[PDB]
Amino acid sequence: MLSVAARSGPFAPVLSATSRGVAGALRPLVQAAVPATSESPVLDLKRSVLCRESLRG
Amino acid sequence: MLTRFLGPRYRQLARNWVPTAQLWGAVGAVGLVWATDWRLILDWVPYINGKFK
Amino acid sequence: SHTDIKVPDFSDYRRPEVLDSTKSSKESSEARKGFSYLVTATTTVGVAY
Amino acid sequence: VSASSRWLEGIRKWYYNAAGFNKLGLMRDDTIHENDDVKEAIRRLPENLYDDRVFRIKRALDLSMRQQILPKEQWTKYEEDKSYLEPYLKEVIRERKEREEWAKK
Amino acid sequence: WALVADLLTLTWIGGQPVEHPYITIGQLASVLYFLLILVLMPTAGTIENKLLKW
Amino acid sequence: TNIRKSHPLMKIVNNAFIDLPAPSNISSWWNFGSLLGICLILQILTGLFLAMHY
Amino acid sequence: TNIRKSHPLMKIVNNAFIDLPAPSNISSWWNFGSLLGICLILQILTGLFLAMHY
Amino acid sequence: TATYAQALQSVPETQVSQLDNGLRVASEQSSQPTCTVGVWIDAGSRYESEKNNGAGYFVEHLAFKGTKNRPGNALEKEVESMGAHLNAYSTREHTAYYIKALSKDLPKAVELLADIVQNCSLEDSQIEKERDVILQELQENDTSMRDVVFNYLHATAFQGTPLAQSVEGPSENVRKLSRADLTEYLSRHYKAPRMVLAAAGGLEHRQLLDLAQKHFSGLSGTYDEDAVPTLSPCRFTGSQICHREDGLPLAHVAIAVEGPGWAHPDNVALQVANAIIGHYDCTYGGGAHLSSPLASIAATNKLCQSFQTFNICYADTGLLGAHFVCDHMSIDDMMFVLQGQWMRLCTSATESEVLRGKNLLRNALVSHLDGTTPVCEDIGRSLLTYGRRIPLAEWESRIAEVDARVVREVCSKYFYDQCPAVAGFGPIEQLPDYNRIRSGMFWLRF
Amino acid sequence: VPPHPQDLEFTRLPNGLVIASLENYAPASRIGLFIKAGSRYENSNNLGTSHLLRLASSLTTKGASSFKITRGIEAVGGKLSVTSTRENMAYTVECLRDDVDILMEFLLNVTTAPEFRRWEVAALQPQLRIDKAVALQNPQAHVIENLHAAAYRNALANSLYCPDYRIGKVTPVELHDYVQNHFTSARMALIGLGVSHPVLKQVAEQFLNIRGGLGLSGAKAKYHGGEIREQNGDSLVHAALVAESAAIGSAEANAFSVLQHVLGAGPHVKRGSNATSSLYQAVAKGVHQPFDVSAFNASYSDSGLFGFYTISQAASAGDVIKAAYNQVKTIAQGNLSNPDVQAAKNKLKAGYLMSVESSEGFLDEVGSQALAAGSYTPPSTVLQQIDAVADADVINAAKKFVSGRKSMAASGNLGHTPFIDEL
Amino acid sequence: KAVALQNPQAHVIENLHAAAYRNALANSLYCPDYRIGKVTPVELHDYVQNHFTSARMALIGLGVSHPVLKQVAEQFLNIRGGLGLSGAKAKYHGGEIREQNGDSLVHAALVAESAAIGSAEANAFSVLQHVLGAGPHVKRGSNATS
Ligand SMILES: CCCCCCCCCc1cc(O)c2ccccc2[n+]1[O-]
Ligand SMILES: CCCCCCCCCc1cc(O)c2ccccc2[n+]1[O-]
Repeated sequence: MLSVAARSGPFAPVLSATSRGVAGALRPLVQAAVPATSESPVLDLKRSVLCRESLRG
Repeated sequence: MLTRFLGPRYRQLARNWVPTAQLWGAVGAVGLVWATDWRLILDWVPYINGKFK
Repeated sequence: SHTDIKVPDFSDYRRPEVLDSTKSSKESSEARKGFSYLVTATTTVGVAY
Repeated sequence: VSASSRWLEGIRKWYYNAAGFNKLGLMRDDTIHENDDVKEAIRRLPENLYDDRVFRIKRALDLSMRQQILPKEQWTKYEEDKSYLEPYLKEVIRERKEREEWAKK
Repeated sequence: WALVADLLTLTWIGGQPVEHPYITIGQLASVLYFLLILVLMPTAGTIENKLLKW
Repeated sequence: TNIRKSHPLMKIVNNAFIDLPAPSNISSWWNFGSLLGICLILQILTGLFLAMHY
Repeated sequence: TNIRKSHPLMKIVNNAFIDLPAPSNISSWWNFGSLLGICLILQILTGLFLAMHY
Repeated sequence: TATYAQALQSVPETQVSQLDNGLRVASEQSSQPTCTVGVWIDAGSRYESEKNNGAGYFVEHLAFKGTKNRPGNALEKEVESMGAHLNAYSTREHTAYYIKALSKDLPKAVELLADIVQNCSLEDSQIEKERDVILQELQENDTSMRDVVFNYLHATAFQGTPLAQSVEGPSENVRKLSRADLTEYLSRHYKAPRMVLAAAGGLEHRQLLDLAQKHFSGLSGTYDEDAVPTLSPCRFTGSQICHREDGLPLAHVAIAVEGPGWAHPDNVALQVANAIIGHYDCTYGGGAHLSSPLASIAATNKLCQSFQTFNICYADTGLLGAHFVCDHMSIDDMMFVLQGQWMRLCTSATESEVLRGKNLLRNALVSHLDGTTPVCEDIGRSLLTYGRRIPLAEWESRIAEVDARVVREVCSKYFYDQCPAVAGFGPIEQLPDYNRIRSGMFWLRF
Repeated sequence: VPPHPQDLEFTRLPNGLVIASLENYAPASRIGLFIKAGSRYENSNNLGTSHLLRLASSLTTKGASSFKITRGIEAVGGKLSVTSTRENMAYTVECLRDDVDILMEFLLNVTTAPEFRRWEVAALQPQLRIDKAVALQNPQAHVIENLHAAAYRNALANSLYCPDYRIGKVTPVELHDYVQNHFTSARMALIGLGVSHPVLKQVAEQFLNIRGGLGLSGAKAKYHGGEIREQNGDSLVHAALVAESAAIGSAEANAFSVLQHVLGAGPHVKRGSNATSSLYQAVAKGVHQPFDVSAFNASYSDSGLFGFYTISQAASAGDVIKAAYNQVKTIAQGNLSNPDVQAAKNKLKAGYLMSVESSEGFLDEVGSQALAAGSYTPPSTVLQQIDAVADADVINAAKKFVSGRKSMAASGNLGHTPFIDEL
Repeated sequence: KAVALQNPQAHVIENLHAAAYRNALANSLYCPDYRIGKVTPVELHDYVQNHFTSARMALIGLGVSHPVLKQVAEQFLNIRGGLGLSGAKAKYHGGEIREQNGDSLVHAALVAESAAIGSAEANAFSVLQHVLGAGPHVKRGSNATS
């Protein structure tokens, strides 16, 4: 069950050609937009989440 | 050194812009005709024969 | 709370063709467009003469 | 190799000497007309080169100004003339043509 | 300079009557002008490149 | 700051004949540019004076 | 990018009659500005035609 | 070696089955030891009325907080204790509760789903607690400029229609909405022929049915009848909404022209055209060399921090456009370029680029149906919207048809000289005047 | 009625390269070359070289110019993406099958023929600033970055993003050296999804026989302990407290992996109380409002950190950390159930199985395994492995956390965030 | 701050302090970057009323006469309603802060808690510094007595 990173927690940066740059390991944030009032930018000096190359018809 | 413009796409480009280029000359002539009341040409138009003979 | 945002009612200025939320504006478009285009078209004709 | 090539070589060493940039300490690449391909190649030059080339042209424009020319000793000796820009210019063009070909398909 | 002189020539011919030498000599100045600007300078320039190894 | 550099008119003049950079290099063959201008206005001037009598 | 915004001439025209900001506010009494211009050129035009006969 | 074409036929046919109820139970069996089952309902917010609004959203919040049989919190306890993942989303047109779980656990997975979707204990204690939360949600939501701008586009694009409404409603309803209101929405909407049981993983389709029949038998059977209204067409308006706010450091703009709905054949073509324009983000690698003219120009001259085209589908309409973000002095240029690109595609799309877009669409299509969940969610949604489940092979077939002409044609039909729905937020002092954006929706050349 | 699947095939070349593949008859292909060139191999003299490197994946190569790599790939709707961790780098290219031949080429040119031209690299330094900026906008990034810098003195302490003082300063020669140094056969693995073993093998043997870098998966991280604190004003204090755990692969490190799930990791139900969460329940009891906490679990090749990560209002910070801490401390004390460890075990496995449902996910699992183990360990046995965790094993893991030198990183208004000292 | 922090010593001592204490002496002489543009006039107001009061004030005069200062004091410096003591009382702690830099020269300071000012012990320390050595006394010297 190696995969240091998807072993959930340590950090894993991802750069791309087509898709957007990522950062994404494990620590909460999650049970946090629940006990609410966690703001966030709306694309303040930034990028864009979910990112693309997923569609349909 | 105009060979930069010599390939498939370029062909498709000029092709797409053909009907437009055509119409723009249709506007262009009728425009000169009517602004100079072209004797030679107008006579053929059915109406617009306001020059009897 | 940006969801309290209402877009003002416009019936007061809307062309008759575009008054019903029930139906497309797709249909009325050609005509509405045609009308205002015919207007300038003729205007140029007028300016031409 | 023999008479034939040294002949063309000296035709050039002549035309070169004839061109006259040398007398203003220039180098053939210093005299190249700057266009896009050129401009980028100049960008791509390393610090030292760039720095050297600006002092060179600067000396020349200074000469050309006061209409003098450099002492004969210091003129630039043909084929002691380093063609410093060419490799870059070549690759800069090389590149453009690729997009150019890519643009036709 | 050929272009210049040819123009000095051209001016001069322009100022002489349409007879004798002047006709044909002018007809040459003419061709030369066009031949020079349209074919002589460009090729002359391409050559200078090949001479520099450019 | 200054005056010559910010006054809407002055700027124009300043960035065209006062500060504007030029080759320390150009020769006499860069005079007929301004000489043409002189000729334009001198034509315009005398030209105007001749017209109040012509 | 664009064309209208960077071409030395075009800019001029663009920043004077295309993009240039104006009060959403001004009334009819802001027409005689351009009407004066029309009058200037209409004077200039007919004025010119009258002068080739006067 | 097995070709791409060949590979498309390799995908197992999606098994669809109807309950004597109206429940359509569907599956796409595979080899995995894990799977995704859930209920897709044809409930949204376009289905709600000015005052009802926020109902489903309020219901989704209440959904996992206790059933009649599993009270207070055990639902979680059971779901969690078996390492399963319970999830739910809701849009203007669809609502979904789905469970991510170990394959062997398909039974209780389903049992759970049923209980949730049928015996929802909307206890007053909860429904009360829940409003304080949904209020907060709205407060946070207001900070996502993106989230705002898309609601506004919707808000003005659909001026007057139900579609104009947002999913959570205005604070007012979230604060006033009562259990009777909820109960009512559930009963009005949560009924068999409007809901699908979908799955994907290591399961034999037979099992699904057995379960579907076991815990979902008892909806529309003796129900339906009168008081089941259909969906009203929604009038797209073509307007603009600019919420100027120089306090924000970057501007969000989001333009669109009305597009046709889910089932329309000209979406595939619209999507290829889209792929050709593509997206961008400043963390992309390769700037100048991006294929997309927008993306490139953008990246080279820094005309934005990120853009992205899109095509939102609804019943008989949808929004079609792009959305970008950028410095206060770049909205014009950014608009200029995006607009000129659309037209270029309307007037002179070249043959080569259309292949890139078809290729981008296949890579997206295939790449997206990777993993139980997405597939399960594609089954459900597909059934709700297409009536079928359209096999990859067909989409390829559909995409293949599309060529240059097809693009410049379909594009011209939807984008040429049509009035846009404009939505702006942030420091929009420079966002072009509406006439101007409209005048950009066609060009004098052609 | 799907076809019966196939088997992954796995091959160790004598030169050290591992090759593994699977022919899922997928309409698309994924090829990833995994390299032991992660950030831990930088040193006080070239920090960030692996970042700018991660970012330079489409600069010109011999045999593929920037433009072509870009234009080339996009043309087939494919993708090229490189993803680093403190330990590996993973160049992963993806597309439809009919097209692997062209992506595999680009792939190779990038990994084995990079030119790092002066002016292309100069051109890119800025992106280190933009890149990191975009990443560090989640408090967690800095916190974990600091956590690591605090915990180690060695290699694992090096950061995923380039030190600010280094931006604009990493040289092409450094990139050159970094590649020759680490992108070699014995530190490489090549994974194929949707390709066939004879091809990968041929590609490997033809194109990936590179060797003359370093040898081991380490300088060997020296654990140390310590704590880093960032004054911020973010209203919410982010904090992580942690101790050295067990290295990846090893049995102990599954005792820990099981622990995380007892103490609690992510949520499993949209907006839940997290009933089965030892930490979250232990916190609410004493803390009344906005907070999240989760057990934290990193494991590297030759070490690992364990503990928990908390987010709370600037004044409850302490209470949240102190409650969180005691809860672990209470498992160390033996107060661990059994149906509880059982529940954990279930979440873990289901989670793992779940973790590789997808391709992009499976390829990453196989890739890392290749480098961490030189094996491919099937789910059946991973599950069989998770099963072997004894309740006592978990307790012991916790015992270890509770009793061993610690490491804290926290950022926000620290005025009520405890000190370690004070823990 | 920019102008000040251009001597490595500033940051080092600033960090030294932040490391050594958890309390008050750890606070830095220069405003935290995150605070620039964020300190409010009310904070300035409070800071003055809080600390610029008679019991925390002293008034020194060179070239003036005692009756004047006194009068100035009694007329103008009778302010009181802030806090009282010369402390929150610094808690010493220990620890260390490290800055990766690339300055070719490594600046480092290593230190332990000593004696409070005024006290006798603190002159034992003051004497020590001079045994171990402080600044140079001769332009360019070996610092023989160091
Ligand atoms: C006394 C009337 C002045 C006539 C024209 C004014 C001079 C401006 C024209 C320029 C423009 C230009 O570019 C140069 C460059 C170098 C030297 C002179 C010069 N001009 O004179
Ligand atoms: C058809 C010939 C046009 C005549 C003049 C061109 C108009 C430009 C003058 C201005 C200037 C100016 O500031 C304003 C402001 C508001 C409205 C009009 C207007 N102009 O027309």
